[PDB]
Amino acid sequence: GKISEKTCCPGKFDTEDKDRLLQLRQRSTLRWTDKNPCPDNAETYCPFCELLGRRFRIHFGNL
RNA sequence: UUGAUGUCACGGAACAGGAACUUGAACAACAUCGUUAC
Repeated sequence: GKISEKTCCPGKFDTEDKDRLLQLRQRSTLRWTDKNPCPDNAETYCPFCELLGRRFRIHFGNL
């Protein structure tokens, strides 16, 4: 859990509503550095949460 | 022609059963072709 010099938070993989989300995970997410992804209204984030997306941060277009 | 905080589809052998088989001495003798004459 060390990209270049910063640590990485375990990320959040649990929403509240389930009307969207055509499918859910059944995979047993890989674990490292037991901590908490606490801040929901933050100002800085762990690089994994900058890859997740918490208008768009990183946008993937169609191929 | 997708929408985002959540995709084990490399998560799944086009697989499993059905005799190209059955019947047959490489052997042998009587003709062929039509009209002539009162």
